[PDB]
Amino acid sequence: RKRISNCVADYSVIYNFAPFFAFKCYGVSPTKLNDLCFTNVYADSFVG
Amino acid sequence: NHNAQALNTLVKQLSSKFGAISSVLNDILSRLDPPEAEVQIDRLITGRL
Repeated sequence: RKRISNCVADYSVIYNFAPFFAFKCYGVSPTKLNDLCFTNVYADSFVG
Repeated sequence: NHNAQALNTLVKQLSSKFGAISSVLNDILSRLDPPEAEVQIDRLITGRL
């Protein structure tokens, strides 16, 4: 688990990797992400 | 008293989601794609009518 805050992200270059399995981004559509603010962002990683 | 109560209830009814992400048009417009914005706006319209 990693928490990121108090920073500005490009939100457009993170696509330079390979296409992923699925984009089930509930709520905000993952194309209108550069214009709105949030409070805090988390990132959890694991390996069905 | 009745004429004030009816108008107060009508005004207060504007803060109900009726089933949606949010009860404010601007946030829905600036947060989501048009295909889902249509559904949200339709839900709000059906709520208010």
